[PDB]
Amino acid sequence: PQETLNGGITDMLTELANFEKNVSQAIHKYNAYRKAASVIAKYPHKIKSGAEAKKLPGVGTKIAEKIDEFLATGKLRKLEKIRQDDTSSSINFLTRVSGIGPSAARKFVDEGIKTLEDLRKNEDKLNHHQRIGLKYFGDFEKRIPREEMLQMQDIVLNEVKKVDSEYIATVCGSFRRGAESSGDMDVLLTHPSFTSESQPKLLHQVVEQLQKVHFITDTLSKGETKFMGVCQLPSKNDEKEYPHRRIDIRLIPKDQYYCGVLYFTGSDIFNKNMRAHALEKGFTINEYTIRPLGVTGVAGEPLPVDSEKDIFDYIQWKYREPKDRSE
DNA sequence: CCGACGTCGCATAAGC
DNA sequence: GCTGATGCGA
DNA sequence: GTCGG
Ligand code: NA
Ligand code: NA
Repeated sequence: PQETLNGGITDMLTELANFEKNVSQAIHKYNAYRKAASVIAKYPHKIKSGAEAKKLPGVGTKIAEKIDEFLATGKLRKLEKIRQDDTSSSINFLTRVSGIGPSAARKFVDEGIKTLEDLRKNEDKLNHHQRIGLKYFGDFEKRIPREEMLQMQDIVLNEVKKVDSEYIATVCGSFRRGAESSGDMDVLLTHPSFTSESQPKLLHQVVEQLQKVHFITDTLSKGETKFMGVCQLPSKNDEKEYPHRRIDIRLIPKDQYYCGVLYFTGSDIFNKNMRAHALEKGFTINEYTIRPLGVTGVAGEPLPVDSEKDIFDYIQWKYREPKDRSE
């Protein structure tokens, strides 16, 4: 399917989704509209009516109604109205700043703070995260070409090995599935000395080395197991600077690493199907472990996992490359 | 009819 | 001061 | 908002 097939409907639903999350603060309506937009974006026909669309799982009576009015008039009275509402459109916009959620955006607009300009004049009202999000507003909304991701991966793997050659690092997400672009970099980290039944400095030393070679530029959050921050590729001589990128790094126990790598490689539709096929076979898979059920649903101890393939073996599936993990 | 809708690490607030 | 709740992102 | 027990 292509854009001009049902793009008007999906953009409409996505827009409605954002106002639910950011303004009405109804996260489940937000996910409902998104789910509806997703199943429509994949539907290989130009939708003629709300009734036709209601067949798809995720599209109910109200969205069917809203599709009918769009097809007949080319717009939605409610969407048009909230679009021009100065208060609501500002709350919705401010949430595009990383660190500014629905609650913060509401507070800012409550006291006349509506724009990036307003945010820039009111730095003392921003926490550390929001300042970084403000500083890199444009960059954070840019996607990352795979070639740059490869160059980013090169640096991460190199410095990680340089700190301790026994570290194991894996860049997951859509990148590992071979996507041509990425929204951010998701790095999963482990070490043989770190298990579940067992230094608290393993993550810090890696972050430290990446900051020191000036790859990591900023820190959003950082604990003993999870790092969230900003990075940037070195500028190729005289040429234009690279955009600042979002990078996450997590330290996972060795015995939970490949369950983690599997989960955060995705896709989410693939994960869903996989942990659906697994209950069938008497196993429960989460992001950490795989456990056996249990003649009455009582989960047993986590099974030993030493690779992604090990998980597939447990539930009698053949190993499927990250490339072929869209569903 | 009515509850589910993912879950959790980290920063920060909020109350004690 | 310490702790649980909340906000946020993923 | 949608699904389903
Ligand atoms: Na439906
Ligand atoms: Na935000």
